[PDB]
Amino acid sequence: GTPEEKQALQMAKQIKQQAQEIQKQTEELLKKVQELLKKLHQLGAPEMAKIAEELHKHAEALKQAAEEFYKHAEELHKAAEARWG
Amino acid sequence: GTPEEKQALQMAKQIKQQAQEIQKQTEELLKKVQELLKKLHQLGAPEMAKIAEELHKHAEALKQAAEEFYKHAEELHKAAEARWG
Ligand code: NI
Repeated sequence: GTPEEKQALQMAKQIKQQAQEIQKQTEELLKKVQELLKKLHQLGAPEMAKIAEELHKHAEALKQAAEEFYKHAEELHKAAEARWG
Repeated sequence: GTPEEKQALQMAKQIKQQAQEIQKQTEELLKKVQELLKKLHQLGAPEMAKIAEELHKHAEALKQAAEEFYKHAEELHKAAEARWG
């Protein structure tokens, strides 16, 4: 394999790793938002609860975007390995 | 702030902090995708370029969701401080 092909193979593997790491992080963050939401609902805090529920929708969007990225990162790694692995 | 209020405020701070950590990693990840693209365009591997460009789209989408999450998280933390901090 050429130095360059080998380089691109390794870049793809690194992107896949970082994608995995970010996805886990997004899962933990959603959990934290859920937790906070439960507490604010118990606190009779309607205006805080309202923004906490919009924040939970954003945490869902973030976890979803991370998962979508990871799917394509795996696909790119697969394709690189097929060619150059 | 009552103890439970102060707890919700700490939970918001921790959500803010993790949001900042995630945004930073999504910036890094997009840089990696950009650098791979440069390399794949160079190797004239158009199928690989096609995957990488799709991944480029997803990296921007992911970084955008992390930025939007962080904006909302900071706004919630700041309201929580207004009430309880
Ligand atoms: Ni896609």
